[PDB]
Amino acid sequence: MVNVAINGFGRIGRLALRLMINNPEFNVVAINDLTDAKMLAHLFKYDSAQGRFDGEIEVKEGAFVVNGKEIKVTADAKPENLPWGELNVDIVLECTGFFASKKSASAHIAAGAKKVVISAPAGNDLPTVVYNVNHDILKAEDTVISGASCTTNCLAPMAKVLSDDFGLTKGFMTTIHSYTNDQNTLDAPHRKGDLRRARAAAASIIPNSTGAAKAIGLVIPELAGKLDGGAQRVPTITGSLTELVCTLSKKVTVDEVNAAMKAAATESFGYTEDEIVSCDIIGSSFGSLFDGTQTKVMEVNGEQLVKVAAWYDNEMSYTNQLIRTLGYFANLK
Ligand SMILES: [Mg+2]
Repeated sequence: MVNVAINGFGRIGRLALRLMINNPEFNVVAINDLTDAKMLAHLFKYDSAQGRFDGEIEVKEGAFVVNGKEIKVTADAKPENLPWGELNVDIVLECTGFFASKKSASAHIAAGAKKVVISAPAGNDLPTVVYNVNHDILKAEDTVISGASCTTNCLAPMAKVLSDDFGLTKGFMTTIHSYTNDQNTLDAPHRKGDLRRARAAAASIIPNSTGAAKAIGLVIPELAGKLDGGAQRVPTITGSLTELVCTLSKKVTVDEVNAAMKAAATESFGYTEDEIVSCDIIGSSFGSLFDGTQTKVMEVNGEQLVKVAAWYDNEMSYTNQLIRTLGYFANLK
């Protein structure tokens, strides 16, 4: 049984607890967050995207009792002051967004935790892992790692098939992506100066920069620098689609591409030919759901261009991948 601490009870941290709370292989011992515990428990109980929490949560002084399990609730802004050694913390899920580097997140290790998984891209000086693409790179001596990004966890298994089976040479991604909380509700100044995230999120198609395709080489080294792309933020609350237009080293047909994806299906990478829409991915356990109905291959004067697409719940899909990686990493001996 792995002793887990959650730093940051935002959308990822709350869904992480939903996924772990009834899993006897995990012992969530602590949640650290600066927000009032009553507000946090209310946000855990009721969720506009994922629905109501199936069980029970009680608020105590300095703790929650969730489905009969007591979890300490702390509110310390500095990780090195957190009681991880005293709680025998095996691994921290770092979800605040404020420690997205190996150096900054290593403060959890100073506090007594043995390992850390950062729920975000966190640089290139640490292992960056998409479960069931490259978690075999992890070593027992590793300390702080990155679980990559939500979009990377959708893109990577599908790009890995295109690279392995067909020798992908280059490609552009478009993620048609649910809006996020760093977009404004109504038009207003934006904290980071982004003129597009300043706009009313639910009113428009809103272009936004991405990093997942450009950073793919940390997960799939043979694709380093071979992908680029961007996002279009649209008025859905969660649920997203990653499209990829690419060139390959081999000529292919639509059904050959789809067969290769289905052959690579795992608990992390699903395959469907159902004509689903984005709400149908909400709550999915897959990190990525390949949609064979969206595959296209075109050919002009003997050269092909290929288009493919996979669904992901940018919330729950990514968190499922984080928990797979967290469990695997903590049990590596
Ligand atoms: Mg979050």
